[PDB]
Amino acid sequence: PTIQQLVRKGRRDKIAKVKTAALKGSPQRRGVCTRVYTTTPKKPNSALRKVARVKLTSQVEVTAYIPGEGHNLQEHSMVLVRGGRVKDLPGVRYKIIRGSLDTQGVKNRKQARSRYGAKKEK
Amino acid sequence: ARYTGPATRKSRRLGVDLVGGDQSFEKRPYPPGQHGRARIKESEYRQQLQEKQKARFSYGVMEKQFRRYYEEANRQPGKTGDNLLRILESRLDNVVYRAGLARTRRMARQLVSHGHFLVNGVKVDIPSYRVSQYDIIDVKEKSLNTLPFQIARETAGERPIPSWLQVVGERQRILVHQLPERAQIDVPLTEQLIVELYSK
Amino acid sequence: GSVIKKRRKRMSKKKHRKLLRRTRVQRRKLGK
Amino acid sequence: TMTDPIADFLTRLRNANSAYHDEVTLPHSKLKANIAEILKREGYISDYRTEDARVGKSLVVQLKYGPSRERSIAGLRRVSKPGLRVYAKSTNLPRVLGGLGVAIISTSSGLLTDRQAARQGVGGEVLAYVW
Amino acid sequence: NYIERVVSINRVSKVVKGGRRFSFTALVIVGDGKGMVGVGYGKAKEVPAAIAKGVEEARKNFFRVPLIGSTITHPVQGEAAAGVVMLRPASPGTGVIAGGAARAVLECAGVHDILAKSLGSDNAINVVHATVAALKLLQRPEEVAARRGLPIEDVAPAGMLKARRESEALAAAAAREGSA
RNA sequence: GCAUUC
RNA sequence: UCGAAGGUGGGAUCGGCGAUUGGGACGAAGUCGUAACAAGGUAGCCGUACCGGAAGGUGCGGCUGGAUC
RNA sequence: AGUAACUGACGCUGAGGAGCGAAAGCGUGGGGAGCGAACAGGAUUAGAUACCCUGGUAGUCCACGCCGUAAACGGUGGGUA
RNA sequence: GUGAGGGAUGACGGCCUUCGGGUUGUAAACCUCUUUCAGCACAGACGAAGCGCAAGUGACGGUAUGUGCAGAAGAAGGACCGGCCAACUACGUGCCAGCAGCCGCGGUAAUACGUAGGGUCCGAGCGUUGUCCGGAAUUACUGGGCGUAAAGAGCUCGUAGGUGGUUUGUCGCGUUGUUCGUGAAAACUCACAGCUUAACUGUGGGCGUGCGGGCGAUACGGGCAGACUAGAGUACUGCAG
RNA sequence: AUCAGCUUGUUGGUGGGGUGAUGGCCUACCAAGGCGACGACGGGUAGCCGGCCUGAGAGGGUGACCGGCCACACUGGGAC
Ligand SMILES: [Mg+2]
Ligand SMILES: [Mg+2]
Ligand SMILES: [Mg+2]
Ligand SMILES: [Mg+2]
Ligand SMILES: [Mg+2]
Ligand SMILES: [Mg+2]
Ligand SMILES: [Mg+2]
Ligand SMILES: [Mg+2]
Ligand SMILES: [Mg+2]
Ligand SMILES: [Mg+2]
Ligand SMILES: [Mg+2]
Ligand SMILES: [Mg+2]
Ligand SMILES: [Mg+2]
Ligand SMILES: [Mg+2]
Ligand SMILES: [Mg+2]
Ligand SMILES: [Mg+2]
Ligand SMILES: [Mg+2]
Ligand SMILES: [Mg+2]
Ligand SMILES: [Mg+2]
Ligand SMILES: [Mg+2]
Ligand SMILES: [Mg+2]
Ligand SMILES: [Mg+2]
Ligand SMILES: [Mg+2]
Ligand SMILES: [Mg+2]
Ligand SMILES: [Mg+2]
Ligand SMILES: [Mg+2]
Ligand SMILES: [Mg+2]
Ligand SMILES: [Mg+2]
Ligand SMILES: [Mg+2]
Ligand SMILES: [Mg+2]
Ligand SMILES: [Mg+2]
Ligand SMILES: [Mg+2]
Ligand SMILES: [Mg+2]
Ligand SMILES: [Mg+2]
Ligand SMILES: [Mg+2]
Ligand SMILES: [Mg+2]
Repeated sequence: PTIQQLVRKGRRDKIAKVKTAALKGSPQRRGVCTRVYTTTPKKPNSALRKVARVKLTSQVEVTAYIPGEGHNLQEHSMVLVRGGRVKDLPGVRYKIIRGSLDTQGVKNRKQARSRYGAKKEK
Repeated sequence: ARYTGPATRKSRRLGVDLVGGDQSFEKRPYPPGQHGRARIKESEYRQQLQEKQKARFSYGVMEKQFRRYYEEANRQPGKTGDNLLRILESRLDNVVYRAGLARTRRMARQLVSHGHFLVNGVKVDIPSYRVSQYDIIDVKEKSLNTLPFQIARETAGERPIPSWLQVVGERQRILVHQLPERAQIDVPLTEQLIVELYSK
Repeated sequence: GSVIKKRRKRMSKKKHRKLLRRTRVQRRKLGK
Repeated sequence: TMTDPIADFLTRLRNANSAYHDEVTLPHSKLKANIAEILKREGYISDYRTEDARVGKSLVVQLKYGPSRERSIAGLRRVSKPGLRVYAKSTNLPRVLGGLGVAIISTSSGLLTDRQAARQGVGGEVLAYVW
Repeated sequence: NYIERVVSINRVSKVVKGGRRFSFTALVIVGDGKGMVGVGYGKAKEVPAAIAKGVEEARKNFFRVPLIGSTITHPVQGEAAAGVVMLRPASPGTGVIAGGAARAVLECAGVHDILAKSLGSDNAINVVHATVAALKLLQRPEEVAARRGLPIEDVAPAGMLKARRESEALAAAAAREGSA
């Protein structure tokens, strides 16, 4: 565009879609889970994926993935939710932190331990 | 912190002498581990990275402190590679090694850290202390007769002493007439790759 | 360009016009 | 309509230089004359003269091509232009091809090149780049 | 001694009734590090034969880079096949600040200090071509002086004359040490 | 003339 | 006299829920056709109008981003 | 286009705005040969709300309004060198 | 800081294997050497040309810091290892359990899953999530586009606005030079000094792009007063549709 | 602008009042003005700055500490 046009209207930057809106600008949000249930991934992949439906202190209902090989969680469990996109799942945007609040660290972990809330063996 | 693990495996990975007296390197000049023989795909990043590793694991400087050295060198008016090398050369543990009172840069660090040297009459136990023009470095009385230092007195000759350094006395007194220019510095490294690494 | 691009728009428009046909009287009664 | 006679002058020069024309005819203006004078002194053109036409004067610029037909002008750019006019302080004068080209700066002292302007410590309007 | 960089290996394929007939292409840059560089594109049924054909085509297309010192003369912008490369001269010590494809051209050209940015297509083949186009737009101050009819002190910046002088001194130094 | 699907 | 809070009144405006209802997106191996891509078996598409379970059909004007000659 | 008789930069473009704007469609009043959405039959087909055939109403035409869309295409804004 | 020097054809044990061995690895064991920082003793501040001049007065504080003693003595973890992107093999489940930032890895031979050995990058930290800038020339002033990729209004006329041919004089508004005032300190940056070094701190320049006042220039833009006919319009004589 | 008109102490004048001081600051009368696509009047959000973070720069984001202004002090009003 001509300079006159720029002077008249200007440049308008692309608006940024606010990601991870349900955290309300927090790094993590505490939540109580209503359902725990397995879910199917998108067509090329096939698995039973452990997922919880979590009511956050932000007053938003969210679906959260449960990372790790084995979980303790059931209804009314208190979990800490962080951001985390699981490509396979269609609507899932948040992951539950292992090792925080009611969620136990996954048993027999020896590598990547800090990401799964397992203490070092003595 | 310091790196206190095996010293040979570092020179072996980098393919160059760091201590320079190491028989186990010349016996096995290939990288360490099970796969140390195997063919490694070439990449410009690995070359740049390994020149940086040669610098910092020669002088014994952690990555945090080394990156501060880079920024100062780049800020300084000279060419960045020369400034970086002569800054690391200004380190007191390095000056002690270049003077000959130590066998290895590791030994030089321990001596300086344990409190055996004085600079312009004041005790300094900071290995990263950067000497300046006309600094005088001396040995405290207690450590002069100290058995490894006695060894150091009569073991003169291991390496040559650079022109900017000078040992003038049997007291093992070190004088610094100036900071070393790139020509004066003699190090098995291509400094231009480290400048490029930090420009990434 | 490819007629594919036109065909996508065609369908959306056609379905909208058909929706407007079916709801014409409803839209009048609910707009009053 | 005609809106920038100097841009027209530069493009007539550029197009003839591409076509390897020996001469360029222009409608005369005193500002075009002074620019042509600078181009002669800096060695980008061979010569220029003022002729008469039916209604006004004409500028004739003779282009300079070296042995083996090699263009003496590599590039010609209109910098200040109507509306978006460009002015430079004497300390911010533009460099053209790292200094191997010329910037033509209009000054209260007259038309000058970036070199002259910087020596005299004067700024002005940046008319064109030549390299 | 010739420095040879293989920039890209691309596995291409024709189709036939029996299936896909695969081939390999290699973009190879060859230079001496003294301001000669050539670019060769080789294609064959196997990777080593493709590289070998690339080397030969590069040597056929050697050209000379105007180098004031260990740096290019002046900033330049080369455009080719949607590829746009900006080259800017740098002070000594800066290093080759360039992207992958442009780095291979400039390292084999022996440029030690340069700033290079790619601003168009990211296709390695066309980035290399754009980089060559930029290097061909570089002009020597001697050639500017002659084409203008002016002396050298009149067409060039004093600081570029200075850097010229010192670089000539180092060439003389290497000639003294080498002939001694 | 007619000839849908995988 | 001015005057906070309070009372009364008719509107503005921003949302939440709502029997019922509209379309949209996605989902595994469901049902019905086969409209488009080859002249896709009636060249396709654009605007508009009427019609038909559905794709879509037909009229009028337009386009080639239409094959064969 | 020719002639330069005349004026003496009066030029260019134009946010908004105004006007014009194929065909279909809409309102009122005329007209209606041919053609022809819808609508009937016939044929084809598994079906045939189609293509093909026989008919056929709005419309196509006129007067005065409205509507303001088209692959309204050179898929290419206007002025000047 | 968690140690340093020496130390073999190279132990045990662990893990691969072409059963040759090869890795861990000079690593370890061992043999000497120095006790920084922690520990146990004994000295012990500056901050106070202060305050009261009555002669006493330091919260921090018996702290910081000196001088002795004992002995390697008390002191390493985290992530990653398909490509980007540095670092590969074996075993265990075989589209499962699971991984993942993107592309994508798991279907009884996986360098991508889990574990182990080995390796790499960082280190009293290492990773993850959230947030902003960068890469992104991907709102493009510097620095992009609109025949077919997203993009020329269906076509005109014209309002505000934007823009302006040749030439003389003048103003000095834009522009440009110079000087003065101001642009607090801190920050930033250059130098130099003080803390054992550094972080940090202090001193002196610069920076503070700006704005205001005085004075200078008049090429270019603009204002003002003129001139000109090549643009634009009119007249006259022909002409095609 | 998916916010186009808003304003009647409102715009201006004179005589009084008021204040430390100028002024519709207040008041009586008189004139019919004033502000708006160089976005008036609305709606949403927000203390501002020296600076900070990022960036080749231009720019983008931001205003914790430290330093300067402003605003408020359970909520609303008032004066002494
Ligand atoms: Mg540290
Ligand atoms: Mg691109
Ligand atoms: Mg079927
Ligand atoms: Mg409902
Ligand atoms: Mg079909
Ligand atoms: Mg068809
Ligand atoms: Mg058919
Ligand atoms: Mg078709
Ligand atoms: Mg029909
Ligand atoms: Mg038709
Ligand atoms: Mg107009
Ligand atoms: Mg318009
Ligand atoms: Mg009609
Ligand atoms: Mg009707
Ligand atoms: Mg009618
Ligand atoms: Mg009628
Ligand atoms: Mg019919
Ligand atoms: Mg009309
Ligand atoms: Mg349209
Ligand atoms: Mg048409
Ligand atoms: Mg169009
Ligand atoms: Mg045009
Ligand atoms: Mg790698
Ligand atoms: Mg940007
Ligand atoms: Mg981003
Ligand atoms: Mg683009
Ligand atoms: Mg265009
Ligand atoms: Mg398009
Ligand atoms: Mg058009
Ligand atoms: Mg106008
Ligand atoms: Mg003009
Ligand atoms: Mg004007
Ligand atoms: Mg300041
Ligand atoms: Mg009064
Ligand atoms: Mg607030
Ligand atoms: Mg940038």
